[PDB]
Amino acid sequence: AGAKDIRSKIASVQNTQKITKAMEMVAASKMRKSQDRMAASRPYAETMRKVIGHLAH
Amino acid sequence: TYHLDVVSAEQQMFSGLVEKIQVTGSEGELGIYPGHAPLLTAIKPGMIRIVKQHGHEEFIYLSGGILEVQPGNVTVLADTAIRGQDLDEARAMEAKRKAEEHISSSHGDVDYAQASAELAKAIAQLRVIELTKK
Amino acid sequence: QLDPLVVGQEHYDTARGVQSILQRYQELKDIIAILGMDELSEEDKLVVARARKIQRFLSQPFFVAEVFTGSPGKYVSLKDTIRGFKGIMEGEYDHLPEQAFYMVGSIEEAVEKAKKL
Repeated sequence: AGAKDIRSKIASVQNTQKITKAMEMVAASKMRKSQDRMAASRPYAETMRKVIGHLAH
Repeated sequence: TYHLDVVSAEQQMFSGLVEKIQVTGSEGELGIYPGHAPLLTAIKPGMIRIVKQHGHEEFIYLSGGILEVQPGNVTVLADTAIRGQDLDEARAMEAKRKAEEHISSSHGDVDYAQASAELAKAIAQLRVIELTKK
Repeated sequence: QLDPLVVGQEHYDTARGVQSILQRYQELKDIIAILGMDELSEEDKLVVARARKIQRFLSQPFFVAEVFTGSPGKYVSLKDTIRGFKGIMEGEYDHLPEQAFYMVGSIEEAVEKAKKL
């Protein structure tokens, strides 16, 4: 519809931009915090793959 | 000499070349050397002595685990392990308090099977905290 | 007017340099926020470290503002301002504190400020 409606449409896209920007940062916090869990789990699992590197022989 | 890797699901507890280690085992404590007996085993609640180059020990609590010493890269896997100065002598003396209370508070067989493990965890802590003083 | 045929190539390259560094810093400020300074390379840390020095060297004390700043005003000739920003971009003066550049004047006075700051 007219300019009154179009002006209301733009406001919903502007709202969407913010929210899809906030959850971009919040995600990037989780991806660093979960990288610590991965990096701590890695040495234990790396040893287990060495342990079966023996058990294969 | 030989390289020791010690890990748990929470952290890598140690890793590097080492000259000798004395380690908990299934029937009793065990002494390791370069080219020692190529053996895998379960371990009792206890600890490991880590004597490095220039003769420097450090003391790691091993509450539960499995080990391998066959390759030149040896390995302890710990179901729980704690580094010897994150635990304290006072903390293990408190561990004695819980174990002795649950001995008084356990009265069947199934609860004694847990209270016996709670005791073993305290006793193995009470061991490493004295060894820690060397 | 900022065209080589009008201001000459030295001025043009200097202003294009500052523009490109401050544009890049405004990008890296997003990374520093979303991921933090650990993400940032040792070359990217250098453009951040220079852009903060470029940004402050844009400050200047005005003869009409002396009642606010309490510091005497400075007038800077076109050759001196080009020489200053070209300087920082070429990485001489890299070693001064970034606060040595704020409100100082020309670059010859930034080396006097750094000696006592």
